[PDB]
Amino acid sequence: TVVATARGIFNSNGGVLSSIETGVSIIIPQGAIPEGVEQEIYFKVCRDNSILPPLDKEKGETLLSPLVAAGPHGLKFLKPVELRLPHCDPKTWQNKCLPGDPNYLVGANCVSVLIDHF
Repeated sequence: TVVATARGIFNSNGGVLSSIETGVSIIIPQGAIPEGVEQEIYFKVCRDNSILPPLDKEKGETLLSPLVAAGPHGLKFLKPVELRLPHCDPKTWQNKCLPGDPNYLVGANCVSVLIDHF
């Protein structure tokens, strides 16, 4: 329970993989996947590590956030795909940053992480 899973195929056209049940999402910028191809991408986000529902362990699990298992371990990309996950830690904003600049913290709600090799 309390688990959010999202499985779906992508293409060079572009798309996104988001799980409202959790929040984490994955944007596929036009160019991450080759044309005339279908890249099956999925992932499961959840606060519980033991409550994780069986998806595809033997297939290959690639953890990203506190507990988020991407699709099959080993999925190259021809473009830095956008991945967003909850940080849950305000210790990456206050560090000699700009007092009048939003960049000093306007990125705590979600961690912008690019993936070019699963």
